[PDB]
Amino acid sequence: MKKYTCTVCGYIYNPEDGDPDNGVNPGTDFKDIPDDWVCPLCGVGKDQFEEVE
Ligand SMILES: [Ga+3]
Repeated sequence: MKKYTCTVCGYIYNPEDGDPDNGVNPGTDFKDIPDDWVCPLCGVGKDQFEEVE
């Protein structure tokens, strides 16, 4: 699974770690994160994230 970065603040979503404090468990692909989730550091939506290639 690919990492995704918040293009507003630089936070990296790592699917190995998830974001468990906000209900995203380890092993969750970015696409399967509920679409109302926001960047845990800066608060913007998923639509400001881009795949890390
Ligand atoms: Ga951010």
